[PDB]
Amino acid sequence: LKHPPPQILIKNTPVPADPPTTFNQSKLNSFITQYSTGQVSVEIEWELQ
Amino acid sequence: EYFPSQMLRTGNNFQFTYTFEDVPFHSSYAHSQSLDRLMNPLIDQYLYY
Repeated sequence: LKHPPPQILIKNTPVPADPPTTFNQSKLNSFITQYSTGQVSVEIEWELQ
Repeated sequence: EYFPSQMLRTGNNFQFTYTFEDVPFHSSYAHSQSLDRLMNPLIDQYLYY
């Protein structure tokens, strides 16, 4: 296929652990651990010969 | 005497009107900041000297 079914990207959004109370410019790399779950459905129609 | 002029006896009066051109407001106030103090006192700059 020149234009195949597109790829589907999924990610958990990062949630910071509590920051310091004096400002610091370094990017926050302290996070609350998370994961997610759900359901996914896919439906394909096929032509027969 | 080489201009036109109005002559008045004791019963006469004289008047005219005038419109000012656009001019900036006089600033009646002092600044509560100084030009070398305009920074945030809590934060570092990202530049270097």
